[PDB]
Amino acid sequence: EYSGIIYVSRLPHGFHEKELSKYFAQFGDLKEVRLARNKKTGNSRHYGFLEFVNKEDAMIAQESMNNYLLMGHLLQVRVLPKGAKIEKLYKYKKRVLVQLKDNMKQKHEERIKKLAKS
Amino acid sequence: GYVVCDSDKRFLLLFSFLKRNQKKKIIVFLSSCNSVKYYAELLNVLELHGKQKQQKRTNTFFEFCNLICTDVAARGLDDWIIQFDPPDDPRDYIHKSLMFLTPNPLNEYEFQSQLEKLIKSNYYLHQTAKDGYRSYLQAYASHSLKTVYQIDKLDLAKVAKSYGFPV
Amino acid sequence: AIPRERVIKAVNELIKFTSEELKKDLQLIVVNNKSFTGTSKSFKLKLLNVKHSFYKPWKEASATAVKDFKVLLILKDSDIKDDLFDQLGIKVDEIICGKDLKTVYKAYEARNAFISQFSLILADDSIVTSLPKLMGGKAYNKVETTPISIRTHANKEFSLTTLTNNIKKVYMNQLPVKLPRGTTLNVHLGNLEWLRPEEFVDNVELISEQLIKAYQIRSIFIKTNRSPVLPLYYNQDVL
Amino acid sequence: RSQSEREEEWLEKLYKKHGDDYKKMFFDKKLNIYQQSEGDLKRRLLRWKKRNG
Amino acid sequence: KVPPTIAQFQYTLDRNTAAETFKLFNKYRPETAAEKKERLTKEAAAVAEGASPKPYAVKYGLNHVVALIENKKAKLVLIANDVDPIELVVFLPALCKKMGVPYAIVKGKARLGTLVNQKTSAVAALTEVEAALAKLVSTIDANFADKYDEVKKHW
Amino acid sequence: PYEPLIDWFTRHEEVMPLTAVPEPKRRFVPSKNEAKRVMKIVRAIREGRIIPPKKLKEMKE
Amino acid sequence: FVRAESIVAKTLATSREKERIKRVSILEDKKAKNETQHIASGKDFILKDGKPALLFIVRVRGPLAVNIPNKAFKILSLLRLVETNTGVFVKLTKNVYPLLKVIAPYVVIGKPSLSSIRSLIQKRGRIIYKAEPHEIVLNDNNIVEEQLGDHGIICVEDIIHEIATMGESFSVCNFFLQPFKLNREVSGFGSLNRLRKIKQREAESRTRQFSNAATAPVIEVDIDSL
RNA sequence: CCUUCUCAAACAUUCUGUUUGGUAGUGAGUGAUACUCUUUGGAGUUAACUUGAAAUUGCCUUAAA
Repeated sequence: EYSGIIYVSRLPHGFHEKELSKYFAQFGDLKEVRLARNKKTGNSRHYGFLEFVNKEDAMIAQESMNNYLLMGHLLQVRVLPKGAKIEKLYKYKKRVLVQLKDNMKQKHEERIKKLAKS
Repeated sequence: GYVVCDSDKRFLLLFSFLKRNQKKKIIVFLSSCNSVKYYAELLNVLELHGKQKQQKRTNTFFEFCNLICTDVAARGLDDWIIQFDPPDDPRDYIHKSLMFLTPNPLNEYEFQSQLEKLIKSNYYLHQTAKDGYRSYLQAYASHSLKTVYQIDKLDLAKVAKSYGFPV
Repeated sequence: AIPRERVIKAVNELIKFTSEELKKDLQLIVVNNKSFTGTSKSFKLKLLNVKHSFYKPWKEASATAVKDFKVLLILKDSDIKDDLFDQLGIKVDEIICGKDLKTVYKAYEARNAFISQFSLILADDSIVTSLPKLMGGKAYNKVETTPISIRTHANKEFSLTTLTNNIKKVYMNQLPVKLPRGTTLNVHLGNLEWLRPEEFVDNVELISEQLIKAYQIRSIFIKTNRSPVLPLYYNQDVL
Repeated sequence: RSQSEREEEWLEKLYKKHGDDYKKMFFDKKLNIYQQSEGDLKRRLLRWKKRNG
Repeated sequence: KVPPTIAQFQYTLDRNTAAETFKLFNKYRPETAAEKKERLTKEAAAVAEGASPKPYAVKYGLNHVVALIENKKAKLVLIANDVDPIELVVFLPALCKKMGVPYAIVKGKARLGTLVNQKTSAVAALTEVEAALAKLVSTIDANFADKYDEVKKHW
Repeated sequence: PYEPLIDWFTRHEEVMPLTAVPEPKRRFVPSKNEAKRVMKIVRAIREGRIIPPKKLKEMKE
Repeated sequence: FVRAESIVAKTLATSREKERIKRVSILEDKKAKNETQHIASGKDFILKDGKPALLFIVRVRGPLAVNIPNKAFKILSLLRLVETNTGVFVKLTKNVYPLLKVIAPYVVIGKPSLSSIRSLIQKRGRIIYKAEPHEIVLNDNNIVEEQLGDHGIICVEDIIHEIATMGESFSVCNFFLQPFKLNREVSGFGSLNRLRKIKQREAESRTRQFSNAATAPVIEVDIDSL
């Protein structure tokens, strides 16, 4: 059996979650959509996961878009067996729009003593 | 010692080894006399083989005494002594010295799109390239080597001789 | 003046210690700083004046070494109009325009291969600002793969003499360096073969003086790739 | 027989560029667009010189 | 009943991949008679008063297209389904598969020829291209050559 | 009546091309068959029976 | 149903438009503060200032089907130029100057002429008022004499003078004019219209170009084209 | 199926030298020792290298009909 989760790697650049939800909503009532975004930067990894409320539609969508040649690169859409849910995919964001002399002297002395190790 | 070198990067390895000196007498032995004629034009050491004029060959060798030679012509005429193409005899070379092979004694060592563009653009360097490639192929097939026979695919041999499509 | 005694000691101690390719040969100087450019990451390549034309030995070693680098000059549409090189002791390798880089290199593999070919990345100041959107991360992920800025325009028009004199000066004076938003900065120098001790001390003196003048540097250490951090100057008085 | 006007001008340009160095003319992609061999080059250049000294 | 060797056509490339292939081929349309004539006239006028990179164009003629095939010079082969003499194209997919060259089938010989000026072209091929050719070849493979590799079966 | 075919031959791929025809110079030369037409047009222009393209635009009265 | 390519293209275009708008707004905010210390430029220029000048603006179609963005959509709603091929006269000012860049990609601006303004006013005009859905044209000056004329704008010639001379009643008349819906260029389809549209589209790229630079000079073209 | 910020200012003017500003990037993944800060939370920085736009889970409609 195939689970409702759909694995699609090789996603086009800029193919955010909103576009995936909008396009897959045509096929029916999709459950959830998530994308693997890097913590350091919001740029995605070009691979994400999404789930459908119906397992039949889940594989129907993969069959229809199995090797569809979208702009940039084709979609590597695959369907996993029962289980393998969409657990844990966070929507990382960049950010909101926008005494000492003693330690330094000690470190300098330590470096001056250590340089003799050469 | 012998050096393991894949045919896909044989040209790159040879170019690096040549660039490692730029002057010292890096003696190299080639199985095919036609191949050296094609390799001489790839420097864009001097040509020294038996197929060319004997007088000019001798004069060039005398000048160099102050290379690019085949197995047969190197015998008796004489930093690194190397053999790239398969030897004319498996043991005549063993009798500094280093070897290159990858179909299968002392030790072993450890560790270019312009040519591809030009091969299809220059007619003469294309005819010479294919001539050398298939002369090396004939030498490899005609040689009764102990453990080397017709098995290796030419898909990498063509690349080794700068050729893209299989001739 | 910077302490020349420490430099004289280092030019012998470090040479003995080092005497793998970049670790043994690649000379560099590291300058400690107290933050930079606030909350911004402008990719401006700062230039430092060098008393010696270290580019000539750099290309001499590269010519005699396996790694042969190429100089790429990014130009504009008007610049297409061998005159761009006939007036240059120094020879430019390749000249390309931004028109091609934005489309003919859509394949990231080809873009990476093209970038790795060159090391002295030169570009017109007018088009330098638009480069990062084209060459991608890999070019800006290494100091030697990012575009350097050279002034070629004169009276808002192309000038062959302006390009020639500026490129000659850069080849016999300027040295690039990045501007990270951090407390550490690196300025590559050259190879172990570069000049002799006293000449090397003179070479480092101007670099250190310019670094001190340009900004309130914190400390500078004489260094070599993965070598011990030999102290040079202690500029804690600013703190 | 003689060389054509355009052919004569091309041969004169090649001779000025290289003189009698047919080997250099062979690799002269700027003028040797057809990749003339070392023999044809000299065969045409001798006839060109016959009328030019 | 059609034999297994026949009916390999009619089952052809999908809509999106076919459109992408047509768009890619349109980028290398051969110079037409009028354009070639005007270019030659301009060249003559320039030379008559006061040396170019090798051109690129799609291959369409059956004889020379097959000549490029077998020599491994054909990077991609596109074949029409509605060709009247089927025997002209029955062996072409087999030859392409034997030589290890990507191949594809399309519906409508006239649409095949519309991208090469001629009224009809039966088959078409490409010799040189920029980088989308590899992606198109992979898509064609995964959608026709590997998904329908069982063409030898059925009747 | 209804049996599948056998791909006994369409399972291995040839390496070397079936023929070793020598490479003709024309493939490496700029279309001498086209230089012929260029020179024919040059001759026609010299004879004056063919109008230069510029005069075509200059005479669109 | 809609194919995937359209959604991806719309998203890519929207991202670029939003980035350009944000960059332009951020640069203009710093320019207004007069700091002008770490920005590309502080001055303004036009090539082919914020001084007063009456200009004509035409709403052009394109770029690609970008979802209505808040800033540009609101700016257009202020001028009520949502419909394509619609134009209206606006008084150029330093405060209004950044609006050009804000809505530059969607509109084309230039300096009109007295003859062009007179012809446009006398050939087209709307008065959407007394149910009051009627699009009555400026048939007679009686409406101008009654509803207008409080400030002395009694006839169409007075409106022309106010528009060209930037009179006090310029705001009142401009709102009353219900800016004109200019006819589209080709205005057809079929055998000849397809080729005519294709031929005309080439000039659009060479005329309606956006450099997307934050300090890009104001795009200006002669209104004599139409 | 879509094209990326291809110069803004001052001295001086020698067919233009000097000075400043303007460059927020595809990710995946390896990695040779140091900088501080920041007050236990880890935050940014210093060489070099692989990549098929490869990849499995970090809390306004005449681009219409």
